[PDB]
Amino acid sequence: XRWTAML
Amino acid sequence: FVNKQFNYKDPVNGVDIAYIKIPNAMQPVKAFKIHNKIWVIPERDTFTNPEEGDLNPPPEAKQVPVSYYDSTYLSTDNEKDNYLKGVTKLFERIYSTDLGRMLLTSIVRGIPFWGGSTIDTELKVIDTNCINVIQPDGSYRSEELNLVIIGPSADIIQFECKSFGHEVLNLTRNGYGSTQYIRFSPDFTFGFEEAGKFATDPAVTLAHELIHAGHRLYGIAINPNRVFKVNTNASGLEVSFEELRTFGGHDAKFIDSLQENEFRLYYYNKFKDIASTLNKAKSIVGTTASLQYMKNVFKEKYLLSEDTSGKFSVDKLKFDKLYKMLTEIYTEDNFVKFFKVLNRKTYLNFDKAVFKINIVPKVNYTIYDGFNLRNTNLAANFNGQNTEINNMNFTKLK
Ligand code: NI
Ligand SMILES: [Zn+2]
Repeated sequence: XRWTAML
Repeated sequence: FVNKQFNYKDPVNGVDIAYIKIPNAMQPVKAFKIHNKIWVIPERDTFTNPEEGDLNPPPEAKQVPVSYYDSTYLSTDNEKDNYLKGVTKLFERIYSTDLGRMLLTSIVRGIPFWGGSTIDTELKVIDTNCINVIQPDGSYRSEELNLVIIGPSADIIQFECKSFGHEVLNLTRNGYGSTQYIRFSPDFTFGFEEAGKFATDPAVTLAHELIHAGHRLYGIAINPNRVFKVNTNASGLEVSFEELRTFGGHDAKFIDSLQENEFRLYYYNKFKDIASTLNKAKSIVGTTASLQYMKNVFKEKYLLSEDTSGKFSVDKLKFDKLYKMLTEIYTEDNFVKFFKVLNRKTYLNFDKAVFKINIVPKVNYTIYDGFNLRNTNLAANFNGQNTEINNMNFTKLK
């Protein structure tokens, strides 16, 4: 999962 | 790496092209076995989580470049054919590197532990680590597998590993492992800087998920409750150690060494419990493989040492080597080195743009070069990854 997904 | 050049429309044969059902615990979906233990399902994932069947943007949805919704994506045969060929291509690109050849080999070896029994002398498969393959007579046969590549759910760009859980066991953290379903699409990619002018090579993106898969299949993923509070710049944001480890490179700076020692010891003991379980086994459920076969499968998976009397044990050096391979060698940063592509140099950056792409045509993207096609205007300076220069290959999404 990429970090941006945390948004 | 991939046996055949599958077309989506190829006739089913119940072996490597087949209609299948996923544990839960749905109509059958057409799936392709691209390699031993590895399947591709060119469908939007409305299956690993039955509730997520609506593909429309939900109320309060985020927007590009955080999320992207289109209930229509991957609905037609043509796009399913392209998806299958896209994913195939990325496997070959990954496999073409020594590192990726190693990761894929580790993944294929990473058979989820047979910890399905309630009797501690009986080895048994866990059903959720299998799929059901339809037969000519409409019946189903259960097939074990390690990895599924499936299209994304509602949020087209939310790529991630998911796997079915056990009532009591933590399959992804107890050394057992579980069948991994990677939600992924080769039809999109992300822009970064150094506006989001440059596009991430989708092969790095897939490799990132495969690394997660490796951790999960060997049951050594770091509990997501172990996090680093991000302080690189600028209040609130956290990142899991699991993600930092998967990226590697610069970001190893943020992993608490004392904690990593805890994890390493924890999983060593878990592998020890597995050895002990193999040693206690007196029977096995199933008509296909022998107890001695399965024992051998897990000897090889965990690199166990086997004595004269068939007894298993963990070798400290061999565990250290495997654990290091899975957690320190297999990293996104190391893949960037092998691919020689432009990429983020830290996990801790947010995407600035999303692009529609098509890597299936040879003239667009190749196994060996990705977008940076040798003997073209795209060869030098990562021109291929430059969304302005390589205009024909990227369409920025709204
Ligand atoms: Ni730094
Ligand atoms: Zn990740």
